[PDB]
Amino acid sequence: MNIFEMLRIDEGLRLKIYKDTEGYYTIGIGHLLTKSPSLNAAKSELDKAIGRNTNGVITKDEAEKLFNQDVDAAVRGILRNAKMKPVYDSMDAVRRAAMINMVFQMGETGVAGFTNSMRMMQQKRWDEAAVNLAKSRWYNQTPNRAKRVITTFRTGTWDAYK
Ligand SMILES: [Cl-]
Ligand SMILES: [Cl-]
Repeated sequence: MNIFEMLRIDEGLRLKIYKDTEGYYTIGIGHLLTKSPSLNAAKSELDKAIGRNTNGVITKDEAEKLFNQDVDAAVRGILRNAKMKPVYDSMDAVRRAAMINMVFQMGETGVAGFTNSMRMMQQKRWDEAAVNLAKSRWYNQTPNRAKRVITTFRTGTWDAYK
């Protein structure tokens, strides 16, 4: 188990434009194309990203290509953020993957609202952090996923995913 497999489980793979759980245009393995309601806008973002005239459908290799880029951008976003980096540096490999997961899904911004939990994490107060993390719209909207992530942080093992 690694970050790639873990995210591929949480997000799934779709080769045709689809609406995420917030209703946004997405494709592949969790790649958000646009928060806009326009499907054309989406198709356009799509073409821009793939580098071709897709007509809303991509191949598996293209999806994987988006996915690598996206995971990479997530880490770097972490490394770049002054409040996150130190939290992330303080943790073990598994727990880092759990933070990447959250940044992938919600963006640096989204993840930046978990200030309190993150302090707890820094101090390695696992169970408390887990409960704090659960008092969130995040958990209330995508509970099974949130749960897997949370356990992961609580436990430091890949059990929730095996
Ligand atoms: Cl892109
Ligand atoms: Cl879920």
